Amino acid sequence: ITAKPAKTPTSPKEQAIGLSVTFLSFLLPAGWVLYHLDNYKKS
Amino acid sequence: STALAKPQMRGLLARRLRFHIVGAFMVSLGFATFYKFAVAEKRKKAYADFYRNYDSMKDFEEMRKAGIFQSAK
Amino acid sequence: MFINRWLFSTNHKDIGTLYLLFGAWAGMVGTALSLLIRAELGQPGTLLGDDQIYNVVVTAHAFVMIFFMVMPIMIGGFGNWLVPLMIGAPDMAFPRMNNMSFWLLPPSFLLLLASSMVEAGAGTGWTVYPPLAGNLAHAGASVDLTIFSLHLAGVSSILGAINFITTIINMKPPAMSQYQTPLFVWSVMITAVLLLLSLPVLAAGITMLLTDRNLNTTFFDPAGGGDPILYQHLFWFFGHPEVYILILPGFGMISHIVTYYSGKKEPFGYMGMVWAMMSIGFLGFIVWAHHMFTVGMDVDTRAYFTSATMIIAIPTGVKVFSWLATLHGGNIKWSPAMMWALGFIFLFTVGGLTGIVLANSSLDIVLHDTYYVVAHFHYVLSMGAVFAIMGGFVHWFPLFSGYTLNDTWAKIHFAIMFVGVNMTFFPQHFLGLSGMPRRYSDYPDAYTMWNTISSMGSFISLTAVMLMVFIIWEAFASKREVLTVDLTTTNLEWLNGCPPPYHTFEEPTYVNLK
Amino acid sequence: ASGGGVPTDEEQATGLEREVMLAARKGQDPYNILAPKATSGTKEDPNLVPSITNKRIVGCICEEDNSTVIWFWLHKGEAQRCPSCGTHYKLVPHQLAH
Amino acid sequence: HQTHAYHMVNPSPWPLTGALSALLMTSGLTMWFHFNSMTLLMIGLTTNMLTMYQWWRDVIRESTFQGHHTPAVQKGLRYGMILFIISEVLFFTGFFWAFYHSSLAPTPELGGCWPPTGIHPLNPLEVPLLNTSVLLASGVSITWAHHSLMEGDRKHMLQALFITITLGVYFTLLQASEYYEAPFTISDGVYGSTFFVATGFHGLHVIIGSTFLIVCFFRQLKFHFTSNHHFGFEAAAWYWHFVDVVWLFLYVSIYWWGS
Amino acid sequence: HETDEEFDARWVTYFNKPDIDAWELRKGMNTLVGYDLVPEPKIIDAALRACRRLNDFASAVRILEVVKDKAGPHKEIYPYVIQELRPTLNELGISTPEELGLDKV
Amino acid sequence: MAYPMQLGFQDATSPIMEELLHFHDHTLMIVFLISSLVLYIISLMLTTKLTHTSTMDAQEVETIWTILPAIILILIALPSLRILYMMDEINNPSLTVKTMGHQWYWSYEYTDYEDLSFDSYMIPTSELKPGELRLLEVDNRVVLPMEMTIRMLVSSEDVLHSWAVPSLGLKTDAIPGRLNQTTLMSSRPGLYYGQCSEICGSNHSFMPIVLELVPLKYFEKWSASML
Amino acid sequence: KIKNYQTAPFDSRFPNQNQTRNCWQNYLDFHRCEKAMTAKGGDVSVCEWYRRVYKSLCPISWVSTWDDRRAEGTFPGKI
Amino acid sequence: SVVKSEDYALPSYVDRRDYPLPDVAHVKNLSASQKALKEKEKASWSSLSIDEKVELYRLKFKESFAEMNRSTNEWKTVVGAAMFFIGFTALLLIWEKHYVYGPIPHTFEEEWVAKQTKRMLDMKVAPIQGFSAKWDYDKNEWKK
Amino acid sequence: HYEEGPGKNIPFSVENKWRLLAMMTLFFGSGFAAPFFIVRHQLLKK
Amino acid sequence: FENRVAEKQKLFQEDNGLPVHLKGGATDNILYRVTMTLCLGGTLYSLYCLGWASFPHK
Amino acid sequence: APDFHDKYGNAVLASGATFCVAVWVYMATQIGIEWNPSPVGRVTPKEWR
Amino acid sequence: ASAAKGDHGGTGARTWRFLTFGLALPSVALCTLNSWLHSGHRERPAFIPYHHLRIRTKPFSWGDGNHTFFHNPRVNPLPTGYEK
Ligand SMILES: CCCCCCCCCCCCCCCCCC(=O)OCC(COC(=O)CCCCCCCCCCCCCCCCC)OC(=O)CCCCCCCCCCCCCCCCC
Ligand code: HEA
Ligand SMILES: CCCCC/C=C\C/C=C/C/C=C\C/C=C\CCCC(=O)O[C@H](COC(=O)CCCCCCCCCCCCCCCCC)COP(=O)(O)OCCN
Ligand SMILES: CCCCCC/C=C\CCCCCCCCCC(=O)O[C@H](COC(=O)CCCCCCCCCCCCCCC)COP(=O)(O)OC[C@@H](O)CO
Ligand SMILES: CCCCCCCCCCO[C@@H]1O[C@H](CO)[C@@H](O[C@H]2O[C@@H](CO)[C@@H](O)[C@H](O)[C@@H]2O)[C@H](O)[C@H]1O
Ligand code: CUA
Ligand SMILES: [O-][O-]
Ligand SMILES: [Cu+2]
Ligand SMILES: [Mg+2]
Ligand code: NA
Ligand code: NA
Ligand SMILES: [Zn+2]
Repeated sequence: ITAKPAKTPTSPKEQAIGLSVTFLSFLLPAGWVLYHLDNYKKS
Repeated sequence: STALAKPQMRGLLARRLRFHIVGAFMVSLGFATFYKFAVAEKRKKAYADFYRNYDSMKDFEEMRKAGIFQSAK
Repeated sequence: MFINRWLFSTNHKDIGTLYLLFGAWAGMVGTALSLLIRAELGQPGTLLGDDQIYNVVVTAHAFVMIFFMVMPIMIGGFGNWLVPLMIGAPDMAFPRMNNMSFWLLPPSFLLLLASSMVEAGAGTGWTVYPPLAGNLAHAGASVDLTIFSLHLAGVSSILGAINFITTIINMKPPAMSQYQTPLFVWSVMITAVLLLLSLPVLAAGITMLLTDRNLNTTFFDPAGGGDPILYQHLFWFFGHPEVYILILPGFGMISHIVTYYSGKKEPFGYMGMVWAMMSIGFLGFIVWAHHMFTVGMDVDTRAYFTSATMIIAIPTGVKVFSWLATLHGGNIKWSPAMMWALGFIFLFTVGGLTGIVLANSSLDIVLHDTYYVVAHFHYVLSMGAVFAIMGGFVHWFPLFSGYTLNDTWAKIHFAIMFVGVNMTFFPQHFLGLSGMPRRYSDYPDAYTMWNTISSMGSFISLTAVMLMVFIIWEAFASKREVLTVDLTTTNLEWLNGCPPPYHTFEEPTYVNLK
Repeated sequence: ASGGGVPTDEEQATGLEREVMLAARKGQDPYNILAPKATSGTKEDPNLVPSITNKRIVGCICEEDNSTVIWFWLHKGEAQRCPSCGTHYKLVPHQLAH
Repeated sequence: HQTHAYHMVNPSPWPLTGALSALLMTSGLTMWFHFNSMTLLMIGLTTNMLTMYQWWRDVIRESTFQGHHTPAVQKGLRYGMILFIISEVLFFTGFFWAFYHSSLAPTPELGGCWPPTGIHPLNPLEVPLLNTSVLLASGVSITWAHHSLMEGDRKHMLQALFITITLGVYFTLLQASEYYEAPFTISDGVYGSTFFVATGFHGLHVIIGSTFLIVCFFRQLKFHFTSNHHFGFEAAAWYWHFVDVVWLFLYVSIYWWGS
Repeated sequence: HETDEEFDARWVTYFNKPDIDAWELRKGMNTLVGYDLVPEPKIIDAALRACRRLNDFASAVRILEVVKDKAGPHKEIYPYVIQELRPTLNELGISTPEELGLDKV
Repeated sequence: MAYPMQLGFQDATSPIMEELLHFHDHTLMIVFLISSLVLYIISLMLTTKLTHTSTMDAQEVETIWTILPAIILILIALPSLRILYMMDEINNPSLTVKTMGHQWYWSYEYTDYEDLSFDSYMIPTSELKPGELRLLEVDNRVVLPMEMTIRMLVSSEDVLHSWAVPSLGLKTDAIPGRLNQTTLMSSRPGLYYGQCSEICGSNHSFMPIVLELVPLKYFEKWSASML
Repeated sequence: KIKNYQTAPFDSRFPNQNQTRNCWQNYLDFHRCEKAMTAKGGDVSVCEWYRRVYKSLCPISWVSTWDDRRAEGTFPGKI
Repeated sequence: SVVKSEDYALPSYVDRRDYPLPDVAHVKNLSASQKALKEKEKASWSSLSIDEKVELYRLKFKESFAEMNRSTNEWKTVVGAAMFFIGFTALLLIWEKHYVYGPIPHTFEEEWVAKQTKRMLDMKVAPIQGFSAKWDYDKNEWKK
Repeated sequence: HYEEGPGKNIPFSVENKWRLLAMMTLFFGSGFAAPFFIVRHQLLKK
Repeated sequence: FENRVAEKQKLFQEDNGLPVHLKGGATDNILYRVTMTLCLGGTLYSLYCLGWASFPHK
Repeated sequence: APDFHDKYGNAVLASGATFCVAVWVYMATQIGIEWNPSPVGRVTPKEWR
Repeated sequence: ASAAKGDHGGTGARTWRFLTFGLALPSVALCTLNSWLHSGHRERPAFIPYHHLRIRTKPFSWGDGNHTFFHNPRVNPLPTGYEK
């Protein structure tokens, strides 16, 4: 396939931000729950 | 210099297919022979040699003496 | 406008988009549940609680991945987008009923989340067998919410099936015979006939479970003359065809990807592929008791269900060989979608081969309700149905959106996922052969090493799933707009540009009879 | 044993249903219900492809019983050829609106 | 402007409202079964009927009044209705499978016999034979209605379609009376379970088919059908023959052979 | 099916047609390369001379590149084909891709 | 029992389990060979720059690819079905033993002559004696005479369970209202372990089976001491 | 009159994995034989074999529930 | 030169080694000297210089075969980035073992395992091939 | 009519890539988070 | 009865750009609003009933 | 002109490879994971009775 | 079969009307006669508390939880026998 160059390029730094934010969005809430499992169980 | 010889120019992909498929078939036979000697017959012979002079009572008495059983001290 | 457009749609592309978004969300839900499973099993002992919470998570993982992720993406998402383009049709036969198929799935998914929130959830297995699933051993609302969730998903799919069958039969150009429609179109029509014939039988069996639970019927209760094994027949009568429903649209997308990235104008042996998919659909209806080899069935019956299950290998093998013969002589393009399809061909074949081992009732005595079965069915679902989905998604993403993915990130994504799913499932064959049962929250110590590796693998697949989200964000964030696509002469769905206008084929294609 | 009181299509059909009914009585196919029959497809004798605009997609089944269909846009102007068999097609644009 | 014969449907709210009505009925039933309450259920049943009414109304607007049902669109409707009937046959098939499974291998709890110890079946020569004559007669009346419509005869169409509906109502009233008079109940083991569930869903289908016939009767009164275009009547007739054939299977399997 | 000699003859005839047009030239080369063979020198010779009749120098050089390509790893075939075409390349003034630096990546 | 890093089946304790081992070795070789041949042909198809993209004739090769798999299937099904019927054969048991599944433990009944019955519960991990196996030991084992044909009858008094002993090749579902039959013959004395193999609620993981196989004289004195 | 009974033999009427009807039929045979005997001025010891067979095959709780139901007047088999 | 989105229904250019003569020229608009070059191409190609011949090729085609078939270093990035995300995953596994997993059961303590191993040997666990078969009951040690 | 073209045939905006990132994060992040929270809701009952 | 189908065909074909479900007039709007209010109303009440059923009553 | 892979290919492969080996070897050996390997050739059996 | 009627010139309204009034309705009128004749109540059987009948695993969601939906006091005993 051929395509145009990006209309709104995403530089290496903008990609590192989108990648971090994306991973944190899956990791932090689940991490919070697994971390506090003991609190939940012997509560 | 010298002219170059006319090489084969036709059926090159078909030819390669034929040679390798027959290669695959001869490897498949070689593997089954390895398999039937390394796994299948090995198993058949480990079982048969185990039970050839197996003495089940003597096996029981060793287990009993080692204290494994509830019904037999 | 926005409500008119997205809540009241009668447009097959927009509805296809709704199903892709819904399935992508369900996929995150199924993935989390699959990580909770592997967290419990990742070391010896108890993490979450006893088998009840654990089996609530296993049941929900299976329902969400099957009913809310695979079926809506393959059939709702890809079927709706591509089927009418591929036959030059202006929309689906019933564009308004097509929208209700979509809109019944968030309610169905709400009822499933509700069942896991009330009481102690439905810890039943996705087969929901009584008596564990009846009103004494699963008292309260969770199981009834589950049976209702299934009734709505079953209605969504029955009406979809009717819509897809009618569209593919009735809305081709008048010159095009059924033997001039592409393979993906055939796979969706065969899938839809299977849904039509099998889901009403499920709906009858779960209804009977609903009435044994709430109206004092005893269809499955021996005290009233009923039989727990009758439920297993009615369920598997649906359950076997349902796994052919989960793979056949996969087979059709695979035929189109392999043909496309081989640079071929057509798949090898077209009528043989039509033959194979119809033979698989047919034999898929006469083999259901191979889920019941240990229930106490007569030996001749066992013998019959062994042999009829094994026959399915023949048509299924013609398809595997025909994919290989399509690659033969191709100008091979190593695109990320072609890697998903190559992975599919090899790893679907390994998992179809352990289905063949499991067809033998004698061996199945020892393999049944062990992880050997779990390994089988993840090779075909996580490395079969899911591989065709990812291959299909990256191939058609530029059609549906008008934007390119970054190919190097998509190759990276492939590689990670490929390592994680093999690490996860391969060692489960050994846990199976050595005797580890299904639906266990903990295992004798001996099973430790393969469970530890299995769970490390499931974390590697996690990383691939998170990366996939970033990769879709990067495409929409950069806005690289599609220009030219190759091989449009044999791939009609690209011929109206990327993305196609809201209305396509307002003027139908011209095809003469000759 | 029998009177009338039931309207006929001729009296009561309306909209596109009526347009199709009335065109069919004239031997016409403005809504593409029928499959066109091919000419010999030479440059002198091209397949004539009606359209209400300046391009239309053609599918060409090059040989009888081919499962593979060859698709391409046909544009107003000089006849074009199927990229697979070379058979000739020519667009004949316009109107439909009576 | 399109130059194909297919129908592009106006964007509509009824798919949403029907899907939400499905949510409201299922969560209503859960509330009724487990939390002693009917409210959500009667809200779902209300929006369900509203949805069906508006949606089929609009189908009538788009066909009779707007003319979008070309022959190609009708043909698609024909397939749709046939496939829908096929799905309903396979739904009943699961209840016949249940019935044969339990009656061909009666368990010890039943006395190991069929009918179970303590079950006194209805006599199949009394009301069930009457029911049979009724539905078969209504198969003959609806065929007369069809032929009269094709021949352009509004009066005899109305007459035969009315006799057909009257028989459908008769069957429903006879069945309601047999339910009340029956000495066994749904809670009387697998005999009452198979009996009331299979005949109960059949009777629900008699009620739906009789409603569909009444809809055809009012649209006939309003001259919507022509002598050649009347698919909703054809669909109601096919569905009515389906409801007839199911009955004949119930009568032979459960009332006669299972007695 | 037919002999190799009759296959070749049908292709030499196709390209030799005096008033072959640009479409036919392209359709003939694009079809030809789908086959499991590198085209005989006599066929390439006739395609090159159709390029000449069509005043299309660049397509002449592309036809030589596609001969190299169709050979795959059989590195002996292309220089043999060029050897055999030399008198035609000389008579027509057709420089090879290598003489034009178009083999450089 | 299973041992750490185990790849395959537990060693066979019964002639039937030994037949399954040989039949699995035969079927696994076929699985490896077909899987390997697929992978290899894929790599073949992908490793050449030679092309051939024109229409390819299919019927010739479709013959090969339908007949050779048919034959492979027959060569699996023949030993498969021999074993099936071998397992179904009449044998004349010397003893009948019942087991009833419960949430969450098994009971056993040996009522050929006296009414002997008892419950068998997992030993909790806090009470294992050193050397004992976690999740696998019971309080009261199912003592049986070795080298003899035993009929096991299996049912349940509550939900579904499944009674399994992998090294004997046994797994029979425990369904309430139903009495399922299997046969068991151990070639050796010793201890043989299994686990509940149908999902059955909160303690599904924790209701194991242990057979104790011993000489008939020991079995009979044990039986009498259990009255 | 044929003993050294060890366990219930193979019965060609019930050759399959499901043995429920074997237990059931032998329970009915024993109780039917006993009823014929108790009445007609004969001796239940002729019923012995059925009693051995059903004791061998039938779960304790089944016999016990079936016995309770004969006592109650609610046993659905014909004796 | 410039390809537009609104051109999708028009024959387009492609560089593909299996489609050597695409449906349109890569460059259709010609300058004055390019026009003169096309007129000169109608006479003997022996009178075209090497630069004129390259220019004619570059008007017709975008990339040569050697350019369109070139290999790339993309594999390095791919395999390196894959291994980076795999190694990232081990950080998740570290976190999990630190913050989520408690102690594993006492049956994995070294003295328990030695005793249990002895007991498995006493009961002859898998005596044919799998476990006890690897113990020498005569020399009281693991077989070599 | 409706907007046609890339970024316009979708129920979400791609006009600003950072708003998009936040919407996608909430969308996929809530799917993935839901079963952890339901586990926690189950544990906290009993 | 008289055949008044021709009047309904004129009403429903009027070029006023209304969708079919509102094209009969103000009464269609009323019926639409009642349906969609019950549906949306009932759906919020089902969510309330889920959240109530999600917690033990002691 | 050199692309991203010409410029950074080698360093991404080298650094990804080294990081991947380091962190998995650390995770596998240094944090108390119980792999439960075979006792065969490893464990000296001890009196249990 | 041919049943034993005749006809077949053609398939018309007049014929299906003939069949509705000359065969179908008279069959209904005759079965109506047959049924409404063997009507009248039969002697309810002695109540036996069979454990496979009058099943109650969960109360019914209406009335007092113990009455079936179309409960008929004359012929439907409760788990404890007939209503008084
Ligand atoms: C993930 C960690 C696994 C750890 C391995 C354990 C160590 C072995 C001890 C080293 C040996 C020590 C001695 C012990 C002998 C015991 C024999 C036995 O009792 O026998 C029973 C065993 C015997 O099995 C094995 O002997 C290991 C499996 C070998 C299969 C070949 C694949 C290579 C596997 C290794 C890497 C996994 C990658 C997945 C490969 C992809 C999926 C198959 O259990 C099975 O039946 C597993 C069932 C697998 C069925 C799937 C077939 C797939 C085949 C693929 C062919 C393509 C070629 C690969 C080409 C592959 C390239 C793509
Ligand atoms: C997409 C999903 C999918 C697919 C396609 C299949 C395909 C098959 N499955 Fe499976 N399977 C499941 C999903 C699927 N399966 C699931 C979810 C379960 C468990 C359900 C539960 O309990 O929850 C299951 C369980 C299941 C069981 C029950 C085991 C038990 O529970 O004890 C059995 C028994 O036969 C079976 C067999 C097969 C076979 C023969 C096929 C065949 O279709 C495979 C055919 C393919 C090939 C054979 C490979 C390609 C062929 C060749 C290259 C030709 C040459 C090959 C030979 C000569 C053999 N599977
Ligand atoms: C009058 C003649 C026709 C009968 C119709 C009358 C009312 C019921 C409606 C029909 C629905 C059909 C079957 C549903 C289940 C059971 C009803 C069976 C028919 C019936 O009405 O059975 C009655 C029991 O009703 C009961 O329990 C009543 C319980 C009512 C609640 C319905 C339960 C939920 C229904 C499940 C719906 C699922 C739908 C499937 C969706 C498919 C998706 C693909 C019989 O009464 P009885 O007192 O026991 O015995 C007579 C003693 N004199
Ligand atoms: C007690 C009740 C509780 C449950 C509620 C169910 C209640 C009853 C509803 C009964 C069904 C009513 C159907 C009315 C349909 C009217 C619309 C119609 O009939 O529309 C026709 C098209 O067919 C069409 O869509 C036909 C589409 C109709 C399909 C309907 C079939 C049954 C659906 C019921 C659902 C079954 C549920 C079963 C449970 C498993 C319009 O085309 P024509 O007739 O050619 O007219 C055009 C001419 O005028 C031109 O000259
Ligand atoms: C199955 C998928 C999950 C895979 C594992 C994910 C890896 C976890 C990502 C980080 O998660 C965070 O971890 C912190 C610890 O690192 C937790 O802080 C807790 O830790 C403390 C530090 O000990 C406190 O400072 C804080 O208050 C806090 O609650 C925090 O809540 C949690 O969001
Ligand atoms: Cu008992 Cu699982
Ligand atoms: O189901 O395989
Ligand atoms: Cu199956
Ligand atoms: Mg099982
Ligand atoms: Na655990
Ligand atoms: Na009609
Ligand atoms: Zn053509």
